[PDB]
Amino acid sequence: AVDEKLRDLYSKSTAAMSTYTGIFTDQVLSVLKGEE
Repeated sequence: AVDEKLRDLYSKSTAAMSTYTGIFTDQVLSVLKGEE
């Protein structure tokens, strides 16, 4: 088992959580019921 540290930088945000892969949240995700 090699999980001591293995760099924490690459292991903390790149996970792609909070649906934050590129940059789309709120607003862009709330305009479908504006007239459709």
